[PDB]
Amino acid sequence: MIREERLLKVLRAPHVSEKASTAMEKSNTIVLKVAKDATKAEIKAAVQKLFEVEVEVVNTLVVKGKVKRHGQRIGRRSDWKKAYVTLKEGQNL
Amino acid sequence: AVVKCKPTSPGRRHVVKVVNPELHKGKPFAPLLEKNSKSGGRNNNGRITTRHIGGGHKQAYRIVDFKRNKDGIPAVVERLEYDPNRSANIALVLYKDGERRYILAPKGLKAGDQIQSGVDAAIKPGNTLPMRNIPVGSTVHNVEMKPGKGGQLARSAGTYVQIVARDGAYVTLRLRSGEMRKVEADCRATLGEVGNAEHMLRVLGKAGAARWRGVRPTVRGTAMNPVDHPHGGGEGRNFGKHPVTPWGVQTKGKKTRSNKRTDKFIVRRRS
Amino acid sequence: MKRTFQPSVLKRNRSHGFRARMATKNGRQVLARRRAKGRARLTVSK
RNA sequence: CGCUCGCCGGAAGACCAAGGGUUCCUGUCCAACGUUAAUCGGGGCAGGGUGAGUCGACCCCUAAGGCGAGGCCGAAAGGCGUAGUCGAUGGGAAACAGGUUAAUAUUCCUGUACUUGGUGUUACUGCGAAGGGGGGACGGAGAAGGCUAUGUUGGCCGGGCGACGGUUGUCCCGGUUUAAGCGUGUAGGCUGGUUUUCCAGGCAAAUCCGGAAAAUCAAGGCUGAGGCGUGAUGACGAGGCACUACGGUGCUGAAGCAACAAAUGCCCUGCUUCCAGGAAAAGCCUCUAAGCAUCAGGUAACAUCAAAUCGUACCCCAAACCGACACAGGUGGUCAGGUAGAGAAUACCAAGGCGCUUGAGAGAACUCGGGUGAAGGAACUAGGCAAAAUGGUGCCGUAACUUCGGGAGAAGGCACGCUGAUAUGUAGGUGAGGUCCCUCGCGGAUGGAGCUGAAAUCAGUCGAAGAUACCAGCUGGCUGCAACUGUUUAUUAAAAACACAGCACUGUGCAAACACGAAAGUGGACGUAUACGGUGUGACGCCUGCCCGGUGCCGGAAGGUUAAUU
RNA sequence: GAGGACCGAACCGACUAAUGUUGAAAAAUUAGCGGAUGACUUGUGGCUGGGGGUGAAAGGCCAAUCAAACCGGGAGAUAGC
Ligand SMILES: [Cu+]
Ligand SMILES: [K+]
Ligand SMILES: [K+]
Ligand SMILES: [K+]
Ligand SMILES: [K+]
Ligand SMILES: [K+]
Ligand SMILES: [K+]
Ligand SMILES: [K+]
Ligand SMILES: [K+]
Ligand SMILES: [K+]
Ligand SMILES: [K+]
Ligand SMILES: [K+]
Ligand SMILES: [K+]
Ligand SMILES: [K+]
Ligand SMILES: [K+]
Ligand SMILES: [K+]
Ligand SMILES: [K+]
Ligand SMILES: [K+]
Ligand SMILES: [K+]
Ligand SMILES: [K+]
Ligand SMILES: [K+]
Ligand SMILES: [K+]
Ligand SMILES: [K+]
Ligand SMILES: [K+]
Ligand SMILES: [K+]
Ligand SMILES: [K+]
Ligand SMILES: [K+]
Ligand SMILES: [K+]
Ligand SMILES: [K+]
Ligand SMILES: [K+]
Ligand SMILES: [K+]
Ligand SMILES: [K+]
Ligand SMILES: [K+]
Ligand SMILES: [K+]
Ligand SMILES: [K+]
Ligand SMILES: [K+]
Ligand SMILES: [K+]
Ligand SMILES: [K+]
Ligand SMILES: [K+]
Ligand SMILES: [K+]
Ligand SMILES: [Mg+2]
Ligand SMILES: [Mg+2]
Ligand SMILES: [Mg+2]
Ligand SMILES: [Mg+2]
Ligand SMILES: [Mg+2]
Ligand SMILES: [Mg+2]
Ligand SMILES: [Mg+2]
Ligand SMILES: [Mg+2]
Ligand SMILES: [Mg+2]
Ligand SMILES: [Mg+2]
Ligand SMILES: [Mg+2]
Ligand SMILES: [Mg+2]
Ligand SMILES: [Mg+2]
Ligand SMILES: [Mg+2]
Ligand SMILES: [Mg+2]
Ligand SMILES: [Mg+2]
Ligand SMILES: [Mg+2]
Ligand SMILES: [Mg+2]
Ligand SMILES: [Mg+2]
Ligand SMILES: [Mg+2]
Ligand SMILES: [Mg+2]
Ligand SMILES: [Mg+2]
Ligand SMILES: [Mg+2]
Ligand SMILES: [Mg+2]
Ligand SMILES: [Mg+2]
Ligand SMILES: [Mg+2]
Ligand SMILES: [Mg+2]
Ligand SMILES: [Mg+2]
Ligand SMILES: [Mg+2]
Ligand SMILES: [Mg+2]
Ligand SMILES: [Mg+2]
Ligand SMILES: [Mg+2]
Ligand SMILES: [Mg+2]
Ligand SMILES: [Mg+2]
Ligand SMILES: [Mg+2]
Ligand SMILES: [Mg+2]
Ligand SMILES: [Mg+2]
Ligand SMILES: [Mg+2]
Ligand SMILES: [Mg+2]
Ligand SMILES: [Mg+2]
Ligand SMILES: [Mg+2]
Ligand SMILES: [Mg+2]
Ligand SMILES: [Mg+2]
Ligand SMILES: [Mg+2]
Ligand SMILES: [Mg+2]
Ligand SMILES: [Mg+2]
Ligand SMILES: [Mg+2]
Ligand SMILES: [Mg+2]
Ligand SMILES: [Mg+2]
Ligand SMILES: [Mg+2]
Ligand SMILES: [Mg+2]
Ligand SMILES: [Mg+2]
Ligand SMILES: [Mg+2]
Ligand SMILES: [Mg+2]
Ligand SMILES: [Mg+2]
Ligand SMILES: [Mg+2]
Ligand SMILES: [Mg+2]
Ligand SMILES: [Mg+2]
Ligand SMILES: [Mg+2]
Ligand SMILES: [Mg+2]
Ligand SMILES: [Mg+2]
Ligand SMILES: [Mg+2]
Ligand SMILES: [Mg+2]
Ligand SMILES: [Mg+2]
Ligand SMILES: [Mg+2]
Ligand SMILES: [Mg+2]
Ligand SMILES: [Mg+2]
Ligand SMILES: [Mg+2]
Ligand SMILES: [Mg+2]
Ligand SMILES: [Mg+2]
Ligand SMILES: [Mg+2]
Ligand SMILES: [Mg+2]
Ligand SMILES: [Mg+2]
Ligand SMILES: [Mg+2]
Ligand SMILES: [Mg+2]
Ligand SMILES: [Mg+2]
Ligand SMILES: [Mg+2]
Repeated sequence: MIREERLLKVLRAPHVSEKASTAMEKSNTIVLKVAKDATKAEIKAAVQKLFEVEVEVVNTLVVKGKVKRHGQRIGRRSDWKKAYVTLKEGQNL
Repeated sequence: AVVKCKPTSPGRRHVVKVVNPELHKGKPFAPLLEKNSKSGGRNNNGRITTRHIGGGHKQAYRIVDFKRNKDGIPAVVERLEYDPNRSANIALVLYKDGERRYILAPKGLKAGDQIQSGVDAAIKPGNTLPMRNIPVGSTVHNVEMKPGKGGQLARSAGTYVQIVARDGAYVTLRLRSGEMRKVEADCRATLGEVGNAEHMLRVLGKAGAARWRGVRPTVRGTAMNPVDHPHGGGEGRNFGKHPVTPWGVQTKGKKTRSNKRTDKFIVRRRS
Repeated sequence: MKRTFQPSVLKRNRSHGFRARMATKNGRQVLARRRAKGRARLTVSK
């Protein structure tokens, strides 16, 4: 049992993009920004508990942050974790 | 047999092989094999400490029984074999109880021969006894220097030792070097001579044949510069000095034995 | 023509990395020196 | 964007490791960067993009080597190393085909699979390791056979009837693809099998391995490419049809066979042969010990659950890596089509990729890179430097000398294209139907349809020339030096120098001499005088003379002299 | 079907010439050249450290540095020039 307090911290935001929208309307898969240290099992439990939908499978990847310039200053955005969450057929989010 | 190669190429003109159509053609006996990787003549400081060693063929180590202390149980020679680790051939022997061992192959030993060790073994080639029980005047090999330590003298192909005398607890031996040496009579020895006497008749024939054996080139000191070797230097071929090692010690007759601990056992030096 | 710098990350880290520096007293004195100088990058360790 | 032209194509194509790190895709901008302009960019800015039980890492296991509790050694710092613990470049489970994005895909989707482990039932049951045994597990070269990848031709299906003479045909163009998995067990490779009794071996035990003695049977087992079947009534598929936001989308879809040739890939970790004699440890199989006893544990079937985490974009013979540059340099692995060809050479092409980020004119000297040259032909020059020349295959033929192998491709010379016949395509290779047999199958024998196919001879014929291009030895005579193949002054010296097999002297009895080291130790060597070190000489042939006064080395020890000490 | 065998690509070299010499390049390009089953060549990783290593020996090589590497220190060495 993953504690609800942990489940409430692992989902960070929906991910909005053309690929995400196509995933939702073609494969019943929603795309999320998730905490960097979240596992697939944690993501699955959090989606099921908080969004109240049944999940088929979770795929994950780590996005490396870009180096950016700002007023001659060089910086680097943080890496983050993206989750493609496939829902069971018939579920709607 | 000693076979001269035909001169179909300059590198084969001078080659002389020792071909023995009795050695096993298959693989060695695996339970008595160990790996043995190469050193390049370098010690654990990683420094070259013996020059002219490197490369050559990969070799597995055969565990050879130099102690010959399995007394009272006969063994039969199963086959003779090539051993890359030494000049002599070895023989795989099967004991009555089902144990197999490797021994140095004496001259004349062939598959089917029987061997034995111990105080009551027969006086026959390949049998091992304490020298107390071997007749004076006999020819023996694989001679111990301390009882139970294992054979250490006359192990190379074709070598043997003569038991010349027996006085009290000691026997006197004529070694291959010509030295007369006292050894405890409780030390063991194997009857006969080490086989493969034709080993010294081979001719390598080309440089590569030495490279196959792990021997790297010798560079003459007189071919170097003075910073490298006492012999180096000279506008042209010059020498003008007493021959020395690379470290400066005379190398044409100066003696280097210094062992007062073992002096008491040398009846007569080789010269 | 082959030049002198032929990069390998494993060799870089084994030769000059943080744990190699920590393995000897002389390497810990390199680190002490670079800290006293105030280097932003103490070692090659990426 | 289009049409044309040219260039690479064993790469200048495609794909990785390494290294780099957003360079990837889309929009937008042209200051600076880009050796020019730039509307373009690997440039600026913004947004997007990397989806795994099966690929890799992590992980289990070890090599060289590293570290190393105690330990041994050393003024200190430290050195070495035992038990151990790390360390890949090596050993260890499992996924394929098709479709899809602007950008990922063996990761997403469709279809069809597979592996390991945890639980829980059912049935049967001796399980148990830090120990024993097996296995893993290993070289070089060479030779075939059986195959596949792949190609070519025919058949089949669809389309065509030609910008200029001809083209309904023995004509032209295109396609003719299909995986892992599962089943079967073939060419081939290896091994006799089974059952009893006994035993100084495998640190104890062992039913396992090893050994000994009988009985009986003779075929039993292990391994194995390919093919065949299924996977697949599926997928893909030339083209056609309809819209386009003219970039491309949506629908449908024929044939989908055979013969021949054929690898450097597979059978093959095989086989034959040679000497220089060819890792380790775990996974895996098996044996028992202590111990546990209708318990645990094991075996099998079924069900269910789990297989986390990190990498995955993009460049990769390069404008993204190493070279200060968008630098004629360097960079390990994999793939390997057509015609000619021995070929991965070479020429022209395919797929695919490119015209090298200043151009426009002109048509002086001179420089660079090339082409041709009257007569002469080394007169040039230090020197034939450079250039010119030779150049293939088959056959004829080939001297001195020689260590009998060589020299030798010595030298020199002849033939060579195309067409027809021999022979509507030969010798040879391959091989279907049919027939016979069978211990009936992926079988044997016969049989030869079909396919493929040199080489030769005779006759004819075109050109100045038939190894026509690219490609592709110049040859001979005397002589110095080094025997030879090798090595060397990275960047002015490749040699006659170094090495070398062979030879000799000499040291070295093993705790070897010797070498690294205040030392412990380590190398020498798990070697032992037919061995190991040092030194000189340098294949081989015939040989290697005289001198021990000097210097050194070896032996001697009666005498002289002589240190600390007393 | 032997061989430090033979011809010859890849691969490893570097004998000659021209060019280049503020280079396309701080050692190359082009035409020729040698080895090409071996004393061969190559990837990954390891080991040897400065009077020290390694050296088929050229005082060669040890990061475009070698008759004693590089960096820091004694250090403002000393300099009848
Ligand atoms: Cu004295
Ligand atoms: K031997
Ligand atoms: K020499
Ligand atoms: K000299
Ligand atoms: K000299
Ligand atoms: K000289
Ligand atoms: K290093
Ligand atoms: K430029
Ligand atoms: K312009
Ligand atoms: K842009
Ligand atoms: K080790
Ligand atoms: K170790
Ligand atoms: K299961
Ligand atoms: K073999
Ligand atoms: K066809
Ligand atoms: K026409
Ligand atoms: K039998
Ligand atoms: K199949
Ligand atoms: K076991
Ligand atoms: K990818
Ligand atoms: K070409
Ligand atoms: K002009
Ligand atoms: K002009
Ligand atoms: K003719
Ligand atoms: K036929
Ligand atoms: K025929
Ligand atoms: K030729
Ligand atoms: K000579
Ligand atoms: K040369
Ligand atoms: K030399
Ligand atoms: K000697
Ligand atoms: K001779
Ligand atoms: K000779
Ligand atoms: K003399
Ligand atoms: K003398
Ligand atoms: K005296
Ligand atoms: K190697
Ligand atoms: K040196
Ligand atoms: K440096
Ligand atoms: K120095
Ligand atoms: Mg992932
Ligand atoms: Mg941050
Ligand atoms: Mg050490
Ligand atoms: Mg030597
Ligand atoms: Mg040896
Ligand atoms: Mg020698
Ligand atoms: Mg010299
Ligand atoms: Mg000197
Ligand atoms: Mg002279
Ligand atoms: Mg003189
Ligand atoms: Mg001296
Ligand atoms: Mg590398
Ligand atoms: Mg264009
Ligand atoms: Mg950028
Ligand atoms: Mg781009
Ligand atoms: Mg500009
Ligand atoms: Mg402008
Ligand atoms: Mg950009
Ligand atoms: Mg999935
Ligand atoms: Mg895998
Ligand atoms: Mg240690
Ligand atoms: Mg300690
Ligand atoms: Mg480990
Ligand atoms: Mg590995
Ligand atoms: Mg892509
Ligand atoms: Mg074992
Ligand atoms: Mg192996
Ligand atoms: Mg082999
Ligand atoms: Mg085929
Ligand atoms: Mg096929
Ligand atoms: Mg017409
Ligand atoms: Mg056709
Ligand atoms: Mg099929
Ligand atoms: Mg080959
Ligand atoms: Mg990719
Ligand atoms: Mg450019
Ligand atoms: Mg370049
Ligand atoms: Mg290369
Ligand atoms: Mg071709
Ligand atoms: Mg070519
Ligand atoms: Mg094309
Ligand atoms: Mg002109
Ligand atoms: Mg000119
Ligand atoms: Mg000309
Ligand atoms: Mg002329
Ligand atoms: Mg003319
Ligand atoms: Mg003329
Ligand atoms: Mg003439
Ligand atoms: Mg003249
Ligand atoms: Mg003149
Ligand atoms: Mg010339
Ligand atoms: Mg020419
Ligand atoms: Mg001649
Ligand atoms: Mg065929
Ligand atoms: Mg040419
Ligand atoms: Mg002369
Ligand atoms: Mg020579
Ligand atoms: Mg070299
Ligand atoms: Mg030079
Ligand atoms: Mg040169
Ligand atoms: Mg020792
Ligand atoms: Mg010692
Ligand atoms: Mg030792
Ligand atoms: Mg000489
Ligand atoms: Mg005298
Ligand atoms: Mg004396
Ligand atoms: Mg050769
Ligand atoms: Mg060189
Ligand atoms: Mg060249
Ligand atoms: Mg040659
Ligand atoms: Mg060649
Ligand atoms: Mg110093
Ligand atoms: Mg000199
Ligand atoms: Mg240098
Ligand atoms: Mg000095
Ligand atoms: Mg001072
Ligand atoms: Mg000063």
